[PDB]
Amino acid sequence: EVCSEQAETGPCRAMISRWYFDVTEGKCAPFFYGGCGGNRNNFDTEEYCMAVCGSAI
Amino acid sequence: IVGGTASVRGEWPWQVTLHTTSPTQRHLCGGSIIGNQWILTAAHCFYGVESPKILRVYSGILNQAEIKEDTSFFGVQEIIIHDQYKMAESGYDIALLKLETTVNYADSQRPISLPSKGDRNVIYTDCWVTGWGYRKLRDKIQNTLQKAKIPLVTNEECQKRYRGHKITHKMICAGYREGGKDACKGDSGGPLSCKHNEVWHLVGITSWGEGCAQRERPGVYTNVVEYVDWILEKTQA
Repeated sequence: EVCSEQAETGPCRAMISRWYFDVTEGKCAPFFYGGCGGNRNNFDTEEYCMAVCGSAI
Repeated sequence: IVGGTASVRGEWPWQVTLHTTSPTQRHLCGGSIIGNQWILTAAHCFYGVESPKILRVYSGILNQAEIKEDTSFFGVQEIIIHDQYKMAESGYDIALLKLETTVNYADSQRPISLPSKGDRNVIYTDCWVTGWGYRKLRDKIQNTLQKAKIPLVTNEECQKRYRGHKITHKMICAGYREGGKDACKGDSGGPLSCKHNEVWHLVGITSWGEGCAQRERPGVYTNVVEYVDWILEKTQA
């Protein structure tokens, strides 16, 4: 799904700061995205990630 | 860069380091000086970047440590991305960064020549990939610019290593069959300098690759010679 996929950096070789929802932690966390590919569990900000995957705020 | 060695100061005058200030200052990508106000780099490097205001280009650099609050840099006035770019994997992964001011060529920062479709008997056998990327999948940005000699592999041979993607003619690959040396996370945008006739040619731009230095998994770069017309056009007023 969108909030259950593991953070995948992708084949690209860039250093892009992004966010993904960690199911274990039950909250969003940082991770470096390569720039291309990967999956839907990839957001620009913590708040946006939490807005899509976070719990009842 | 993986399987490489520390570079010496002034060794790769055209290599720059692109920093982002948001959310904080850090190396984002590599890039090559092709004009006194032009940096050729990768389009995917600006994934998410809304404004060039958060960008910083540092020329004449060897150790990331050298960057400080007082350290001079070049601001970016405009990010020019190829109008056909969609996904680095598909190709067209190229971008021009137009600096706000001009660079003063010196032994530590100069322009690297572009390839030409008009060149004769071009056989690159002295290629090098440079950058402050990772030294192994899941690593961290290096302080000292890393270099690594890597052999070009034909498009056909590469097409076979990547049965998942469509290695077009606008791309170029490089790497040893057994791997060991390749570009890694943090080297995107970096140059793929190759010696032609005593002259350095910006052959490719670090784009992607399955993993880092994996055997039978060559690095894929944007084939610059195929975009020279675009560059000249975009560099023109």
